[PDB]
Amino acid sequence: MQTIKCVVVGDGAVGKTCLLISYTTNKFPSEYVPTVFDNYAVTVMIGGEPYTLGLFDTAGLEDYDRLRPLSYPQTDVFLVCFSVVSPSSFENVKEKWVPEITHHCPKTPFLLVGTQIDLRDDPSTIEKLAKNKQKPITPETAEKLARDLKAVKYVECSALTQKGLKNVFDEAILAAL
Amino acid sequence: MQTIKCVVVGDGAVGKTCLLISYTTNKFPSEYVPTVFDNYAVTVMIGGEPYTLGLFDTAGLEDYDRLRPLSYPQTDVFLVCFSVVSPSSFENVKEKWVPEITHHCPKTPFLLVGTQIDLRDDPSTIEKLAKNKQKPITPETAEKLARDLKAVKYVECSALTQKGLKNVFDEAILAAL
Amino acid sequence: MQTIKCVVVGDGAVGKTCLLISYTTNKFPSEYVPTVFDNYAVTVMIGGEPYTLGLFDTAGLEDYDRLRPLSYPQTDVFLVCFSVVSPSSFENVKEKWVPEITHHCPKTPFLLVGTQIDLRDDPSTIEKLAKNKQKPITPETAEKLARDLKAVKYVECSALTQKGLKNVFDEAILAAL
Amino acid sequence: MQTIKCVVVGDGAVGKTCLLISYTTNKFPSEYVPTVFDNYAVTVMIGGEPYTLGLFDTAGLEDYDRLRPLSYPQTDVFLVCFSVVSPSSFENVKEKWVPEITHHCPKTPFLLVGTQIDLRDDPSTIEKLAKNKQKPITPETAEKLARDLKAVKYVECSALTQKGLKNVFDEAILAAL
Amino acid sequence: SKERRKTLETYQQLFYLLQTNPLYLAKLIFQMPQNKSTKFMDTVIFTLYNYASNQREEYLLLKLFKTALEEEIKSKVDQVQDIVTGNPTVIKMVVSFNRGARGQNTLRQLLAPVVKEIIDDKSLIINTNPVEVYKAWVNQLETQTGEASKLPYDVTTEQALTYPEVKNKLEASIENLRRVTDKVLNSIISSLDLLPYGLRYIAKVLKNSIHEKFPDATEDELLKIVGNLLYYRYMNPAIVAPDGFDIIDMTAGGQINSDQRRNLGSVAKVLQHAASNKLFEGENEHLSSMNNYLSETYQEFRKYFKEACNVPEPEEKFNMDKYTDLVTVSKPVIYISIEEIISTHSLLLEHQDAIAPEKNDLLSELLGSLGE
Amino acid sequence: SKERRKTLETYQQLFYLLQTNPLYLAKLIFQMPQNKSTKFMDTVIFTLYNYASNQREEYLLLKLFKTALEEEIKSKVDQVQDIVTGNPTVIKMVVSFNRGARGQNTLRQLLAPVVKEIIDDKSLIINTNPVEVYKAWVNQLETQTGEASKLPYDVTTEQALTYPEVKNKLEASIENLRRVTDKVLNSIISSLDLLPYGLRYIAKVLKNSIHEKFPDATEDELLKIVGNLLYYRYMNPAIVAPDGFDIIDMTAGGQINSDQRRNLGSVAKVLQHAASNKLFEGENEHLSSMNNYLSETYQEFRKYFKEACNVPEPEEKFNMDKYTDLVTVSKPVIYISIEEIISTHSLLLEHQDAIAPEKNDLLSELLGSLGE
Ligand SMILES: Nc1nc2c(ncn2[C@@H]2O[C@H](COP(=O)(O)OP(=O)(O)OP(=O)(O)O)[C@@H](O)[C@H]2O)c(=O)[nH]1
Ligand SMILES: Nc1nc2c(ncn2[C@@H]2O[C@H](COP(=O)(O)OP(=O)(O)OP(=O)(O)O)[C@@H](O)[C@H]2O)c(=O)[nH]1
Ligand SMILES: Nc1nc2c(ncn2[C@@H]2O[C@H](COP(=O)(O)OP(=O)(O)OP(=O)(O)O)[C@@H](O)[C@H]2O)c(=O)[nH]1
Ligand SMILES: Nc1nc2c(ncn2[C@@H]2O[C@H](COP(=O)(O)OP(=O)(O)OP(=O)(O)O)[C@@H](O)[C@H]2O)c(=O)[nH]1
Ligand SMILES: [Mg+2]
Ligand SMILES: [Mg+2]
Ligand SMILES: [Mg+2]
Ligand SMILES: [Mg+2]
Repeated sequence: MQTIKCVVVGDGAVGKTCLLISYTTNKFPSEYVPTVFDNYAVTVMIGGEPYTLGLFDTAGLEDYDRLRPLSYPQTDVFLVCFSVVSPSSFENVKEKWVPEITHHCPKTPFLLVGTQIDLRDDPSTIEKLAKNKQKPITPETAEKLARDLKAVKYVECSALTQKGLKNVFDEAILAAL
Repeated sequence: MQTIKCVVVGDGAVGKTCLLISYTTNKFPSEYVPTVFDNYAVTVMIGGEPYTLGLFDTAGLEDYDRLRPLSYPQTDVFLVCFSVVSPSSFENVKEKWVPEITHHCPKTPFLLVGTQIDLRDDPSTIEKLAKNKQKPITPETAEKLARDLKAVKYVECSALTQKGLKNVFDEAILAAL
Repeated sequence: MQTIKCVVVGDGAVGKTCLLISYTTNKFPSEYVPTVFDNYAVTVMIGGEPYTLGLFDTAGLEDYDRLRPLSYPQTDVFLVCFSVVSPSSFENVKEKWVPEITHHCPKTPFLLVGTQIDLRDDPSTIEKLAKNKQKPITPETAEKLARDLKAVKYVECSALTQKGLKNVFDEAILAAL
Repeated sequence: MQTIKCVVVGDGAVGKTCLLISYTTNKFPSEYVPTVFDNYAVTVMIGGEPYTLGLFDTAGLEDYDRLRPLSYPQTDVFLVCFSVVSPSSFENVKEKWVPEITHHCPKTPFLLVGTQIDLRDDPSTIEKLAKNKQKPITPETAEKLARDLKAVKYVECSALTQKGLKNVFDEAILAAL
Repeated sequence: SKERRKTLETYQQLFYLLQTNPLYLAKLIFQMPQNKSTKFMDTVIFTLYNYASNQREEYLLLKLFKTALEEEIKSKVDQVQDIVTGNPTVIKMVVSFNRGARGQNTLRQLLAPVVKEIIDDKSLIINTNPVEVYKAWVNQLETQTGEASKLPYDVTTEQALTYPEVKNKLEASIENLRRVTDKVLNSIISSLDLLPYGLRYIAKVLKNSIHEKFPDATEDELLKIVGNLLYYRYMNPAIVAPDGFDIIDMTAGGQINSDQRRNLGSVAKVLQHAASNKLFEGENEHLSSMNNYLSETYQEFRKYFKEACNVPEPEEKFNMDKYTDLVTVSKPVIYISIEEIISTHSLLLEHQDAIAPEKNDLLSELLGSLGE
Repeated sequence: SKERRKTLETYQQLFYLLQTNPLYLAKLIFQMPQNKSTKFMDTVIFTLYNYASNQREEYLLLKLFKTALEEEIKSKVDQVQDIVTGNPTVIKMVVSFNRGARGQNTLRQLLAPVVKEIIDDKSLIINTNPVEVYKAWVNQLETQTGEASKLPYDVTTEQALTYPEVKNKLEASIENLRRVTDKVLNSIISSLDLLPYGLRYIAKVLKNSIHEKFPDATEDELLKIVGNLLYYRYMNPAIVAPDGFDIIDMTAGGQINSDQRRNLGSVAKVLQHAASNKLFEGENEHLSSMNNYLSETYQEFRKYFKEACNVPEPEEKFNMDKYTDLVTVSKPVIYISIEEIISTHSLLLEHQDAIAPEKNDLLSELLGSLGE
């Protein structure tokens, strides 16, 4: 039974664990705890074949930088995540994440993934961003970054509502071929 | 006339250079000298047609990764190699090689190539693989990997006995055609 | 019973743990283990009074940057250490250590402490330093840095031979009054 | 004539301001208003000699540490104060104050000054310190700290009943002489 | 390992709580004796910045802050003014967390301009202290005059004003000060909407709590407490120490001059009085001319403070329903821990040449995987 | 679960050895199947850099390297050449550790100057491949003349040399190549004394070990093995990829051009051949003019490699007696690990209103006492 290794990396608190748990249990983590590392497994069949989709969650906090690379071997596809409602996380995609995964896995394809899209229309987050003279990252801006950084493509979702959630992993699986 | 670019890659010491020499010069290199980069030229008939096969020999060691791609531009077919009496080399086919050439040449065909098959039927060698609890790779084990990695078709040979040698490049051209 | 709190900080592997252990038990650590945190206590009487000298070992490695400051409150004197046969540790005295302790304890005095002075005449370390176009830090140079960084003064020693070892703490005590 | 620079420092809300007002204007400030920096002038006879005592009132809260030293240049005597019905304040004498003034003014003399002594002999207050398991500081407890910190001599008072107030500044001038 | 076991457990608990339950760590920090909570402040605040980076967790921090402040009020507050004299550690953490949360540029993105204006004026020298001004005059200007200082060196306050010259520098300083101060005050008063929701909300909880316990407290008294939080505690320290609270980036060179300090410090004094509705007098009589300004500034501050509390409940402010109506899961938490090694008795170490520490060599086969 | 623990426990062991016993971790790495040891190489080496920063520790690492290399030889090496074809992981670690240890600037402080020279020459374009040159000639330079490539776009080696013009570019390239190569070679050969002691020592161990097992091996064969370690494995990669092995600072801009790659790569090819005493011929006949240089260069390399092994044993190199004649002790060890939380249900917690949590008090006293 062929396996597909998918690793999720990105700034701390951007929603990496939530999207993984939401996608594999259809539930939402009841609280936040910065992860160290963890890995789940789920079976899918986009090609009549029973593949084992290995999902690897990593730490986003820099405090855990030394440990993070341990999850990178034999990775088939990377999911570089950022919060569409958190600009700083978007910038670190090119300032930290892509550089890191391309340093450890130059040949491995990755997707740029926007998370927390359900907060784009949330009053308080919009107001919060405006007080700082900012606005949610737009699909167009991210899709550009994806092209510049040579990502397979961009995709976004909401672990909360699951809007786009499945498509994210369908693509990941597609890119892992 | 008609030239086919065929690049040979794979773990160091698996025999990439020896197969290229005993094939084009029907001579088996005594001692071992790892290569940096070399080129061979041999015109062979395929389908009653004269073809000039360009053979790009490369370095297997990881410390030469930045250099290897210099041989990849505009390649017709890739010959991913491994020693049938060295599991280690076989593991790297789907671990490093197939992933690398797939990054640089997405739509380029390649074949899987077992080598040193003459040592597979050798006691003093098998007893060495036993003292480490290992078993010579088998045509079946390989052929499975070929189909899994979406190769063109597994093939094997011996640079020493030249057994199956000639057939390798024939399938290579056919794949490039 | 009046107490005196002395905290030792400095680059990893420069000799902080060894000078503390050698001074308090006249034994020498058999192996090297980066410390996380540690604190011993010893009694002395330079003024006919039985004072409790509290000695706190800290982690030199940056990984413990967030944990180390927890040893800083109520410090009477700091010992900023660097290896006289390690120029890079000497430079971090002004790039990292003095800034850190003065950020947490602006009013607390500190001495600059050179360590491993017995290696100043060790052939292999002199040679090693020469291949890198370097030489052991000289007392004069260190004394200058102490003046510029406003240290109480400079002192050096060897935890191995104990040459200067006691004077280091005698001055620390003196400075902690 | 003759002027003496006396700087009053210590934890906020201990009553540093009140003692300075009910002394120079024999009036006890109704409400509480934390100060930034103030100045008072009072000429008093000491040894049959007219002296002008300059009173520098400062901020107690830690967030005003950068500012407080502005009052330290050329001070004759420091008045470290604390509330006898607040252990918290007492702990900070040897924890913050004494250490700060000793950094900026190494060879300057200071006295320890207890305050709000009128509340010590108060039930409703002692029952509060009890519900937190605490006991009002005692003249003995204090005087010990005085000698330990190398003060000039402990003294106490009450801004409300003015009890012992006058004696404070008398010992102060005496100390500056 | 008597004393040593303690220390070990302390760090063990501390870093366990920091990673997995900072809200609870915070709670423990609040109930510790106040002097002792000081050493944990920075490290917990730092972790809360990351923890509270999403609204659901910021919501929980707000609730923690709220119940702790109310817990403090109805438990240690007996005559109002106690929430101020008592120096509750909850307020200290609320104040700090709001300084450098992650809307970050809040105080510097509000006071930097006007503060940078006071620091840059290489000529400004405000000094509301006669004796100091007096001594600063000929007592320091007779330098390029000779005769040293034939005048009475070191004089009182009442007589420093004998010299009209000295009464003039003060006159100007009083003018300067009021000009500079008004600049600051306008930056503040006009930017109420730039204040952090969280800070505003606690100011509300604060007020609504003291008032619930002390109904006999007037709008005036309440707003003076609310002003203590927002002005004297929150932003006044940034005005006096812009270098300490990072309002103005400090490029390696030199720190604030005594003149710059005295300047900024004077503005803070003026504004403190205004917010606390305290006119200058008795000993501060020479500044009485400002009492008119102080009373107008107070009326502005008062309006400001009252409006600060005008804000929704976190449940409403963040649509918490997107969270409370969810089907959650609580998978087991993995965290980074500190461990100690038992330590083999010397008796067995003296003979490790014959005995020999146990070792798992079939471990490199286990190690040879991790993540498949 | 019973599965995540076996794993969690394998991770805790990794963390423990990394901080407490890297020497043993390294050993475990040597015995793992080779493909599997790759994922621990960087992280262990990184740790060894700090661990072996002092001579006593570097001494132990050297002894670890030694016994492991001899372990490898008398156990997996049957016909010499096996220490090379077998790609022993001890050699992989020996090489990496010596690249970025503590004398850091060693290869960059030895190759950077001449490499920086070959990179900077915006006109240098070495290409020892006839068909590639041919196709590059009018088969490409005619993009500024039109009439396209009226010639056989894509020919063979032999006939690519039919065009005296193409034979000329090659001629020059061979001149350029020999010139840049000699610059590289001289930097290396004249700087044998700048090589790291540890690297020279292992080359010595390596040589004396193969010789001990294969007495019939000649000085020439032995030195080719030693040259494999010092040249093909240690520095040749830094010449070919100075950007990868940090020989030249890469300021945010652009990476090496294909032309710079082909240039550095060509030097590496000529030097490999020389170090391995292999003359150009059969298919590489067009470069045969260099065979005279190759044979002189080999003689220089051969002399270099032999001298490389000319070094004392570590016991003597570092006066290790200063650490044996000494009273030692072993204090308790603390370390950083991973741990999973059981997650149990608390009976009392729901009743803190009635029972006052004795946990909050203990935990607060504990935390409160941290330090002194
Ligand atoms: N509204 C909304 N909030 C989300 C969403 N995903 C995550 N969050 C919030 O963000 C918080 C943190 O998300 P996590 O996935 O745990 O953070 P992470 O990416 O794992 O970060 P680290 O583990 O520290 O690297 C969650 O607890 C939620 O409060 C989302 O899709 N919608
Ligand atoms: N017995 C036997 N040995 C072989 C065979 N092919 C190669 N070898 C040996 O394997 C060792 C290395 O052969 P090479 O061809 O130089 O290896 P390579 O693939 O060029 O390795 P690199 O140049 O380092 O990437 C030498 O001993 C070769 O003689 C074979 O078919 N049979
Ligand atoms: N020759 C010599 N070697 C020393 C001396 N002091 C320390 N060393 C060597 O340096 C090694 C590490 O010293 P430690 O004191 O353990 O390092 P540290 O300063 O505690 O570093 P961390 O605990 O990681 O922050 C010791 O194990 C010895 O090998 C010395 O005075 N002379
Ligand atoms: N009952 C009583 N209260 C006092 C006494 N002295 C001061 N207080 C009260 O303590 C509180 C603060 O007094 P302040 O003098 O302002 O305290 P402080 O030391 O000036 O504090 P800062 O100026 O903020 O550093 C007010 O309620 C004062 O009335 C006293 O002797 N008896
Ligand atoms: Mg995560
Ligand atoms: Mg080869
Ligand atoms: Mg240490
Ligand atoms: Mg005051």
